[PDB]
Amino acid sequence: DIELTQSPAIMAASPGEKVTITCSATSGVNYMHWFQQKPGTSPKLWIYSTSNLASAVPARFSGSGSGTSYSLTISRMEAEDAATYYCQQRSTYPFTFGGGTKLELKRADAAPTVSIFPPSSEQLTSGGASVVCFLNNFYPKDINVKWKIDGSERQNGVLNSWTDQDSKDSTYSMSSTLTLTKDEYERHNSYTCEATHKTSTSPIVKSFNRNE
Amino acid sequence: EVKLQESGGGLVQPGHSLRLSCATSGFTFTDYYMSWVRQPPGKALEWLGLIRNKANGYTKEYSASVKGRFTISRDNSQSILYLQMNALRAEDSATYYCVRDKGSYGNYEAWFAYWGQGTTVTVSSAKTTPPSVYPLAPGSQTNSMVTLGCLVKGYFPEPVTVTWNSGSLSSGVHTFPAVLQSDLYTLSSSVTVPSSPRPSETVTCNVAHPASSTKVDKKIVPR
Ligand SMILES: Cc1ncc(COP(=O)(O)O)c(CN[C@@H](C)C(=O)O)c1O
Repeated sequence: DIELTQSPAIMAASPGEKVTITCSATSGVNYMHWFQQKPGTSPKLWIYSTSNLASAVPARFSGSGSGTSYSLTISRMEAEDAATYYCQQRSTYPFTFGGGTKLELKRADAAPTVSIFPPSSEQLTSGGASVVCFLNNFYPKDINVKWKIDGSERQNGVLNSWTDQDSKDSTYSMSSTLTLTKDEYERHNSYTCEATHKTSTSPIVKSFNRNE
Repeated sequence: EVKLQESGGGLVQPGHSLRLSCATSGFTFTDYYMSWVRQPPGKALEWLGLIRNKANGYTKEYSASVKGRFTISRDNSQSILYLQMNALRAEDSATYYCVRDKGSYGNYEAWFAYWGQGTTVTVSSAKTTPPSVYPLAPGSQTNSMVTLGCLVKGYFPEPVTVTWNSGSLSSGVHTFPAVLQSDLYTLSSSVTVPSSPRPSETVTCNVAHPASSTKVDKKIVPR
């Protein structure tokens, strides 16, 4: 079991900023190998045989190290380079994979695009009722949501769901869902989705007015 | 085009048996080793083991973590790779990748370069239920970029297919990762098209549940 540690676990760099990473092992290996993983995809070979760049890998990319300590460097950050990187060894069976580093890119802040939608007919006609609310395309990730109904926010039955940095815009989105009984929702009228970001001193919100 | 295709993935009762498949093409199977790797939702990659080539007796290596429980093999008749899974635990729930390992030559520039898309495996007795799909329609047309959504609630297990206008709407699509709640998953699908496409061109949200075999299109109604 040559167990491999990569550090750091996470990191957000700015374009042109320097980057070094390590699959660091409990025992000597002959070669360090590295992969890059980008959301929804299978890994791609990145550096092989410790230092030989893989197919379609930029020369700003290099790999190195020795025995128990190996490295992956990004000379100067580039937006395309963002992904999860996994080091490791095929020295001693069993082959083992590094703990990973999740490299995100630093870009221009962007106010999240908040949207709110009332319970459709069908669901409501299905006997249900729940109010969705996307918080599209923002940066950085760190953002808190807080529903509100008739003045009181909403803790219970609130399940949120982020994504990781989009490939096409380098931003983040969140999706809080407020679910409630068909019968319940009719006991309130104004449901408001509240967004907390560094792009806004105030909690940007959205909201509708229940009607029949 | 070197192609690798894993099937077999689905839900599996705990302690039960699951056989993972993986079709191959564009290379000479028997000449190439083939590992097996897996990744659990939101985590790190885990090497499960390979199987050598013809000139190396098709000898199987494994991971101690999975030794005695998993056997790797391959039908050399029609170049496929397998993975036998026994006494499966929730912690084997993941998505499994067949990868072309080293070969009878020196293209080690290759070796571990070609992966498949991976197949997802969910270890649980837990019951299978298709989803209910509903259109997230706004209220009070404004905003040059009007955003509509798809609420995919009440299905099991993962995954589900969601794309817009029979895949025509790839741009500005926002499908979220499911949330597990009460042994149940839910996600949404947001798209930001202009007024020109909608609600004029008509926008559809085609949802699918491979498991419960649930394919449905929600006509995003203007309201
Ligand atoms: C992909 C790969 N396959 C197989 C092996 C070994 O095969 P046998 O046990 O069947 O000979 C290695 C050793 N990797 C060396 C080159 C290293 O990782 O330094 C390897 O990287």
